[PDB]
Amino acid sequence: DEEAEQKLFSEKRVELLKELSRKPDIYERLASALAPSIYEHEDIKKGILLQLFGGTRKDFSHTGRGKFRAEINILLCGDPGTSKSQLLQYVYNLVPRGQYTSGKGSSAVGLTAYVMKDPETRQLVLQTGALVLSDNGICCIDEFDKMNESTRSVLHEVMEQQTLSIAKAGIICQLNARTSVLAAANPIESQWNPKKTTIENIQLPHTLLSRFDLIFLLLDPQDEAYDRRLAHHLVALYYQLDMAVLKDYIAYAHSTIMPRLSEEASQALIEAYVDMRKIGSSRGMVSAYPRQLESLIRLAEAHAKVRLSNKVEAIDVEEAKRLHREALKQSATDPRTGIVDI
DNA sequence: TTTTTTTTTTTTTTTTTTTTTTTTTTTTTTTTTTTTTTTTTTTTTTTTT
Ligand SMILES: Nc1ncnc2c1ncn2[C@@H]1O[C@H](COP(=O)(O)OP(=O)(O)OP(=O)(O)O)[C@@H](O)[C@H]1O
Ligand SMILES: [Mg+2]
Repeated sequence: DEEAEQKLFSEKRVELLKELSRKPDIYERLASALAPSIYEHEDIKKGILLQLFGGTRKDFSHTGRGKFRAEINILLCGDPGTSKSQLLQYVYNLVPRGQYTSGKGSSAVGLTAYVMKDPETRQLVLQTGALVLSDNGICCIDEFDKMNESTRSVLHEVMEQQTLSIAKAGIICQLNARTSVLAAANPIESQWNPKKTTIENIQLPHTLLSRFDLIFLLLDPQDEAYDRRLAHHLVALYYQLDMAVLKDYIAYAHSTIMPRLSEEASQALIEAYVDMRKIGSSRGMVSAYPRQLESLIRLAEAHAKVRLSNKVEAIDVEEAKRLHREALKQSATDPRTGIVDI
């Protein structure tokens, strides 16, 4: 409601925001402004920034196609203690219209909708669940893996078609569920073991993994230098970019910027999809489907929107590719087996 | 012994019927009683030779 309000920014504010957008590293600054208390998960924070910006809403209505999902769905898969729940908590406490779900505490009808009897009118009324209450926001699903397939099938239609068709006893409709999904999950065996391939170790239905457009592998390097740096950050946390500018920057980008693909961006996307499909066709890697091309499109549009660009260019597609590869650690992945360490 | 579908099964109600309980409610005649008449049976002041 605020972002749609025409006089939300003074001219001074708009000029300051545009001056920020001209900075070479506005992307990194805005990403680093997120979850400032979390130590160097720069790629996860960039992905979450892109999720907060989101892709370009499109009207495919005259194409027979249906509704295209402009939302970015991120999955954080990693061994415990790596601060996934802290990131989900930060996004939960930062966005309007968000929901937090964890594990077995949610059901399928508790995420979609159900009938209760309003105890002020003595009338049965329909109540929405977590996935509809975040219809234009982010639903944070924690312990994604410790969550039974009954309720995780509900996510398929939400993540593909942004709608929630319910055909119950009397009530038939299509609730809107245009949510972004930020999911955090543990590997099978709750700890990444290096003897198993990525697919064997994430252990999610392979159709469901294609719905996420970033899978960040939050793996622990047995690295002593990182141990020391993280230890200093955490201990320093026991004794001692603005937000308002970030807030207004994102609001301005949502209001005014509608990135459109340029011809050379189009070509970059074609090449990127073909290459990524060659790469992911290996043994136990997360494969690429035509849905990952749209993942790239969404990420590129979001990145162009970070620049206040209004035009998607090769740099946006390049950053989409890079983010997609860094998540999943595809540089550390051989085309035969799992990964090792960075 | 990790994952997974029938099975209830306790909890929300809703229906829903059958049964017991609840809620509502002045007018109209009649009759005794008192206070009057009214015909009749006395009875108490009138007068005569
Ligand atoms: N890189 C990091 N930056 C900041 N804090 C961290 C980092 N890694 C770990 N921590 C701290 O360690 C704790 C990790 O717990 P958290 O719930 O965030 O992890 P998690 O990934 O959800 O674990 P699990 O997979 O078991 O759910 C948090 O208190 C967090 O503050
Ligand atoms: Mg957690």
